[PDB]
Amino acid sequence: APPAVTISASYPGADAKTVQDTVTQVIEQNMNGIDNLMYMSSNSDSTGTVQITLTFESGTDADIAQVQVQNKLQLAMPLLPQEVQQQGVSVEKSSSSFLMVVGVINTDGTMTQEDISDYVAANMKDAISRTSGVGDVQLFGSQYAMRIWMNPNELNKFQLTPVDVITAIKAQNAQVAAGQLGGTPPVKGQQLNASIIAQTRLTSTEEFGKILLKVNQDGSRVLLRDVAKIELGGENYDIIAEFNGQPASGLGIKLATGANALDTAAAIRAELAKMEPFFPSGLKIVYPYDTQGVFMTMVQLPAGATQERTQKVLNEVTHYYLTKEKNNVESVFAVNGFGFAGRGQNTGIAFVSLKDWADRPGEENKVEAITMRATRAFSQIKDAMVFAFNLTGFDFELIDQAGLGHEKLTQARNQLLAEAAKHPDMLTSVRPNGLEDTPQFKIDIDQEKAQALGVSINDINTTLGAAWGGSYVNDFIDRGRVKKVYVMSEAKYRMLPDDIGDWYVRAADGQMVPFSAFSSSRWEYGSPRLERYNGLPSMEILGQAAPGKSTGEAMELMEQLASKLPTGVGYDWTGMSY
Amino acid sequence: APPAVTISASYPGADAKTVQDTVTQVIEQNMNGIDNLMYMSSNSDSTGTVQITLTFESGTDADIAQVQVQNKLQLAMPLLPQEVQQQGVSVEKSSSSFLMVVGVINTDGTMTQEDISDYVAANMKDAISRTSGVGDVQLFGSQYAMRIWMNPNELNKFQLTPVDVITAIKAQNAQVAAGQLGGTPPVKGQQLNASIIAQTRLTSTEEFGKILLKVNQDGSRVLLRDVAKIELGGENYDIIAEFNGQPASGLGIKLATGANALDTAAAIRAELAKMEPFFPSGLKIVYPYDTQGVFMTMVQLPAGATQERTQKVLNEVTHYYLTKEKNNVESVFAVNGFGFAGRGQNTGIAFVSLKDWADRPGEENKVEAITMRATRAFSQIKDAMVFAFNLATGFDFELIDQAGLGHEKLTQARNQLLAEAAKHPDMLTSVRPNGLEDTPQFKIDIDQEKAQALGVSINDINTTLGAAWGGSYVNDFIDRGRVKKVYVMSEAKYRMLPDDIGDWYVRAADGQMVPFSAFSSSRWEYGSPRLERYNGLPSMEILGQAAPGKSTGEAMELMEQLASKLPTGVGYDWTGMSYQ
Amino acid sequence: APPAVTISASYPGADAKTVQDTVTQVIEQNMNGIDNLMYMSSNSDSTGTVQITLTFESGTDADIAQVQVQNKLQLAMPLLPQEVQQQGVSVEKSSSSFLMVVGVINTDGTMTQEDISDYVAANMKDAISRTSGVGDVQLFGSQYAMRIWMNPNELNKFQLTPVDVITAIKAQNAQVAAGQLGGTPPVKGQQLNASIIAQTRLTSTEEFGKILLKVNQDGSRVLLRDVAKIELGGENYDIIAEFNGQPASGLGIKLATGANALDTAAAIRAELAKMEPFFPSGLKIVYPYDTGVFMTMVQLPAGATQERTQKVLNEVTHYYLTKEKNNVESVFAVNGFGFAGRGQNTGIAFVSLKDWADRPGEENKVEAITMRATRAFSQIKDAMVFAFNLATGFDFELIDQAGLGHEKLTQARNQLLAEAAKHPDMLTSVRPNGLEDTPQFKIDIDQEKAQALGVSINDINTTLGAAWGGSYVNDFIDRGRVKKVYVMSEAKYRMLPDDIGDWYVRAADGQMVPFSAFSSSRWEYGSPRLERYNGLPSMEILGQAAPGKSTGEAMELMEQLASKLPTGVGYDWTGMSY
Amino acid sequence: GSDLGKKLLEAARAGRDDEVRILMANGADVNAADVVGWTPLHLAAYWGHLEIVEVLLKNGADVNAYDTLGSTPLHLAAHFGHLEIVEVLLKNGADVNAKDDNGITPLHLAANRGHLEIVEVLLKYGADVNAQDKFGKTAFDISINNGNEDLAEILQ
Ligand SMILES: C=CC(=O)Nc1ccc(CCSc2nc(N3C[C@H](C)O[C@@H](C)C3)c3c(c2C#N)CC(C)(C)OC3)cc1
Repeated sequence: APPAVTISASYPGADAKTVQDTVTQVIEQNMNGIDNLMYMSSNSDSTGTVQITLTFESGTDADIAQVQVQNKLQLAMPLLPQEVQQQGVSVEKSSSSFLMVVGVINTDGTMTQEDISDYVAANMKDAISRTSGVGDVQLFGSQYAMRIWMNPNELNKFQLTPVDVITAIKAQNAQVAAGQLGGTPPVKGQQLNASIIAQTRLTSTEEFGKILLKVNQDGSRVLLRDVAKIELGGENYDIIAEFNGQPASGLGIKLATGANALDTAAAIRAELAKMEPFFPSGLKIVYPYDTQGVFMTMVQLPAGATQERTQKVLNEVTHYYLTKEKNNVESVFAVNGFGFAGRGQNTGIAFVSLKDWADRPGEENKVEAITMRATRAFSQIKDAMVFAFNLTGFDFELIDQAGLGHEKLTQARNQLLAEAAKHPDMLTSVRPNGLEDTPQFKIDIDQEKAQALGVSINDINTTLGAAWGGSYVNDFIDRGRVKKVYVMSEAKYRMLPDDIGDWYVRAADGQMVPFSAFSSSRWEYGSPRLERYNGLPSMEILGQAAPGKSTGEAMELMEQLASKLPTGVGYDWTGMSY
Repeated sequence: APPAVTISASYPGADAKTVQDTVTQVIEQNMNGIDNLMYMSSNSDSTGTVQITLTFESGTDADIAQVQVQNKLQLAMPLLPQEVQQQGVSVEKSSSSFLMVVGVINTDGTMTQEDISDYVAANMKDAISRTSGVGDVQLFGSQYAMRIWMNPNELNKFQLTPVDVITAIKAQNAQVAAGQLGGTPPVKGQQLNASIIAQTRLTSTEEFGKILLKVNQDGSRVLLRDVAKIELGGENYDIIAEFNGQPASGLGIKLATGANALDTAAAIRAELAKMEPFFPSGLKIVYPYDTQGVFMTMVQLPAGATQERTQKVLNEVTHYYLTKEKNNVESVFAVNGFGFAGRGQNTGIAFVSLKDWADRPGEENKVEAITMRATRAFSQIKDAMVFAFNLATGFDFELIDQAGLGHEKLTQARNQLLAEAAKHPDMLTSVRPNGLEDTPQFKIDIDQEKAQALGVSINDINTTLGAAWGGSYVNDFIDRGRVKKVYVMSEAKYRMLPDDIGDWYVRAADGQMVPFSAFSSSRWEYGSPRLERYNGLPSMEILGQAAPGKSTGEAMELMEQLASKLPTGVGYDWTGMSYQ
Repeated sequence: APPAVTISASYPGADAKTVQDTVTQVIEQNMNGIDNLMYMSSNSDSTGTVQITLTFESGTDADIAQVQVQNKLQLAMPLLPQEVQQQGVSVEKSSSSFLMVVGVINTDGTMTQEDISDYVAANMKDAISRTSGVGDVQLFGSQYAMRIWMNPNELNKFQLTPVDVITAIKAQNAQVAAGQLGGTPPVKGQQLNASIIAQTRLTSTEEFGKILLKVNQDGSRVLLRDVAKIELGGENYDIIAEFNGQPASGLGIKLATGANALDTAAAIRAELAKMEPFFPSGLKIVYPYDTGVFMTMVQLPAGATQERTQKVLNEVTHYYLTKEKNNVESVFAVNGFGFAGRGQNTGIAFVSLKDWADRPGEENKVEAITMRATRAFSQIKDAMVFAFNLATGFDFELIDQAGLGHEKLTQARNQLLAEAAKHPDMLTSVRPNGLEDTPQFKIDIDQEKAQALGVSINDINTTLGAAWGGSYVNDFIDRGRVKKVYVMSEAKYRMLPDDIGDWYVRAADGQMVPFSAFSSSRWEYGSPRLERYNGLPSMEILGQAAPGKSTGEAMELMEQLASKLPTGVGYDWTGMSY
Repeated sequence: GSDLGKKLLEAARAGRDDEVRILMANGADVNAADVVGWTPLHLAAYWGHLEIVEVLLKNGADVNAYDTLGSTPLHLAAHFGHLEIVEVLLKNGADVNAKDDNGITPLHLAANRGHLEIVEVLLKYGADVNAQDKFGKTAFDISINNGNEDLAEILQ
């Protein structure tokens, strides 16, 4: 297969466009001088996430490709936002599919989905990640961060903002290098040498709670716990898993390009056997997907769909396997928020494990027939593509060649899709692989009004972003492990448009000014996922030859249809069609 | 030739010494513990550029050489100035010379040289740069940036400085992460989920011009267009190219170490075939140098020479090929500002392309005779070193400062060796520096005590000086969907003469506008516009020939005898053709 | 021997926990996706040093290993403190040992080890680096730094702090881009073109001494030399080396993979002969080790100083140079270095024997020499002193598996060691490989008092850190060579707890406030050397089988003893025992 | 002074109960101080070695020895939650209100670390509940700042 190297990076609280224009383009522009690159593609998403896939000529040493890529990326790191650099950019040489899934449950229900995910992140993942042959490890959940959930009413009452909270966290959850008594070079006759220990990282919600934000003029004290609820909670909240219906986390593991599937799986098991004896009580490993005897089910809702509606479709998928197919199905491991090659509120995947082959006698209880029956049973689910499959028509890219922009590239894509629908004898299921634009909330900061009041733009933009998107402040130590500290609004003050007006910002004169005084907003449409292909804006189209027609005849028609599109719009074949 | 890895960096508005001492030395000190390394050299230039060349033993794996050089560079990366890091430091494994040139012109004349260069940089360069076997791609021109050309009279009229301009641009050409409504974790039962979209990058001169710098006491507004002119313009203006005397741009393409030349040129032609159908009207590719059929003409004036003076010599060369060699020469692609030596204002190059073998019958009409005659015709041109040639018994000598003597004494020592070698015509022909001579520079001393007394800060002083006369990369913007740079700089007419220093104001802590003249003094002095280094020490490269019949070995042996009488602290080594 | 890669980093003025929790953990957490890794170990110590050693499977290519490690480290660089990034984080193949160690000494009493280290760095090391067959070369010392040694009494006299010193040096030892007259694009017809040259880096103590800190209100100047003494000195002062009692530097030279040992050694000697005519007076080259050297360990108690260690090494040296004058060529005494711990209370004497053929009879062979030395040195009070020459031992890692913390893991370690001593039948010399906790000086900053007074906590922490720990400010040019500038307190103002209160910080309102107004302190214990194994906190334990028992049998008991430790404590075998 | 003094600090430090008998018997200075002014009684108090504390007091160890920063073995036992040692020190005459250089008392330290059983014993033996440190803070203030209601209940 052609080897692929994957770059992943993250910008908390950024929309697709922000990610694309401060990150994706910058990295793309600096991927020169790398040998044997066939093509490059990328997604920039409204989860704050970028994935760039660099696919190499057949026969390329994946070692060398990874290194060349990493080295180029390294020289581009200084061009990226501080917020992205500090999340840590990853580069991987792996299969896109999963080798295995390690599931983790609590048989005594002593631990929630959230506790289990943190246990896994904090105690299991790193060692699994360092195992040889492990190309990519996906956590089905999030590690804990110290979460500071801010309250705008309490902030405003004490004339504070998230800037003051952030400032105080960096000053009071600090790790200070303070030198030594009797340190070198010393005076003559020194008898004593000892390290000086000043501030050290905080370790608990207790300690973060007593961060002293200010002393009032009457001598009283405003602590962090007075403007915020303080708790361990995920770095993010987007991925939730279940195993046969019960709370779960896990590791989805992908095989490093060129590694041995069996040796890697065995090494992963040997490493899990080192960790089991020190598990808290109730914790238990299950094995829901080991690559015949397994298959997956994909769940794609249209963009705009929440966690809750994706959950409901997954419950129906899970239900079906646990009721209608219970004689053939041993387990279902279901992940809400992670997709075949995506991550969003609108997607999910179920990993399905069958009983022993010998106990499923008959052609109708073999994997092919099972997956096919499941596909039929889910085909009539409302507003979701839901299909079961084990782990070929055409793969087309429509390309913006002349700075046309997203809106016009969308119009052109639609013109081509509409023309392709008028040839049902040659083309079947000609569709976008990506996502449709959705409503978004466009807020305009009045620069004149901010200046007339003495409100600083930086304070406004930090207040908005930290409250509504969350901000990674610095690190702390949770049971001896380094982990992140995040400041964000408590859920109920960031749900609705009118909530914007309850956030206040302090002017240079010390007056609190509500966000309503310097902003205005309107609804508009934009993209939750911007795609690019060899450095240019793109839209991936999938489809196939109609029955009794060759793949090549169908491709030829796509090219004819493509030649009638508006000026500036080209195309290319990629993937299976290259 | 043996394989070379090259490191390049850029520091806009930096002089050669600043480049050497903030960038080159810091990188050079980590260049050790690298396998099969023969030698290291570098130039630090007053164009703000540094190039370090690391040359490896024959047979070295170039992937591994590049990897090991880069891994040592990474040690110096966080000690480099932020202004250098942000330009994108590069590490390449290429042949030193061009495989081909891709020329671009507009047959309708509806696009200037500036537009063509931008079109090439924005729509063509990157894909070529990613093609396998492309070692180095060099743009003959510059991508557009958003240019804010400041006026100091207007800035002072509203008590503003370039610092207020830079600040205003960072704040209002901004790309903000603003989160979501209804984001996770939600209040359970939430239906509405929508991204919040706040400020986004500016995309046009119109948007930059309405940037708000201040509200006065009377409620009037000062916009950025009120203190600056605003246009699309090159990141720099140093490289201008021509095809048969028409406005042109282009890509010069060097082959990656060990790559197949045929396959690589084909992949480049295939990649151009994808771009061609989306060109705006008039735009055309031309092929002015394919690798005999072709040759180059180097043009090197002495340091201090402006663009104007280099153009005049290029015009004489171009004139010669289009008038005298009319029946032989198909095209001339001439580049002003870029030569063999890298990049500079006093340098240029012509790539010449001949008609078909079989339209040039006769021995006087072959590449060697043509080159011979062209060189002969140019030999008479004064204040210029103009040579025609088509790609050996000489030597490559390095004079090295081995005792901290410094640049001025190393020059004195170079001169002593050059004058002494000039008395031995029987053994040595044309012994000459390969480098540049010192030129007048404008030395300005900031009086710290005055600055402190007036309440003017040193950072404000240096930014105002640097932004105005050197230019400053502030942040990025989006031009026709592509990320591009934003630069502030003085409009030309305010940064041309020494007295213009006095018209730039800095704002004090107490609100007062203080002219530059109140806290600075200046004088003329000499310094270097290209500082060289060999294996990490100051150096001056000297070239020459064995005299007729006498061997290289005998010429080197003399050069070593002369080198032995030079002042204490001055040594030497042999590089390039002389190393073996 | 399996190939090994070592990551070395440095955090000046940092304690072991500060280094572990801001560097070591962060680097460990990014050591994923590396092929063929067997295990990873690390030390983080009170000198501000972390060493992370990655050991790979036998027959792994060491260059590939090095490069993969290095790329992961380099992507994690922005996650590290700036102060650590600025020292450089090196990734080197560490499994190969030395071809030769070359001492550079001064015999006529005119040069310090710092003076010698500078000469070597600027005149010798690079030519040795380019010599035929040479791989890595390590300088045992540094090039000069410009040392600014601050005086707190004069700083307070003029209402200044170290922050002001640091700010002034960044401002007045600077070199920035000032642009040109007549630069492009010009007014057409421009004739003048000239670079503008503004401030340039400082070159000398004289120039640093004239740095203007401030103009007083009566119009007098405070210059840097009025608050500080100014000298060229070392970057670091943790080590003091002598060769037969005289100041010494050196070079540690490794053979390039594939090259010839004997040709390379001769090529180095030849190259050092070329340099001898250019030396200053009394500089001499010695060859203490070159392809019969033995060592003497010196270990003083908790909290012992450099000077006290020196005294003992001086007795060790005098013993060998008198009582073994017939047998000993040299003693190279390294104060501040050991193999299982750096620090003011350790050192090591490298003893070079005269040729085999000049030491006839068994009395004058290594083995009898080392016994005599051990017998004589065992009557040194206040130190442990052991002479030694460098299939029986074992290598055990005790592992914190459940977030126990250092205190609890020590108690578990003591339980294991106390049990192993109850079985002298099976086990002998079962001991920690590392160090014990020691007194450290804990200073708490009072945030309320600092806020009431208007004293900024960054001013507090920079004042403490820069004075007592030292700070790398920026770079200067010494005789055309770029070098570092360090600020730190003069020795006599950073020796003892009382000196803390002589340091003043400037409040928001311009009043000077002593450290004692907003701080309190106490003695406590903590670790001068934290260990980790496969990314978990760990304690290495060495031992051996009792006479007439197999190493296999000894291991069996250690494992069985290990099964009875508190909940959450695990173990692993490493090194010779893997 | 004495080599046995030093050895006694080391064995008290490391919990070696038997080696502390043998060194006392041989004349080791029970009030030998290391370089930070810690006596065997400090070390035994900090590392929670009950039997060693008892053996040292019985051999005349100074119950109110202070270190170079004014801190007493009771300060250390109180801060590190060693209840049974706090009771023994207090029975042998430990000054329940001893203040260190910062004006910190054993009650402040017990209180700051939420060692309730110890706070009670300290108040039992006459610990001053309104004792201020150099910043004005009482054990009550500490309880409010750490938001430990259980400890606040006890000090009203
Ligand atoms: C900061 C100043 C400074 O370090 N000075 C300073 C000056 C000179 C020296 C050299 C002392 S001589 C010496 N040093 C060694 N070291 C290498 C080690 C990896 O770090 C050094 C610490 C000590 C070794 C050997 C010798 C010998 N002979 C022999 C073998 C068996 C090969 O083991 C290593 C060391 C330190």
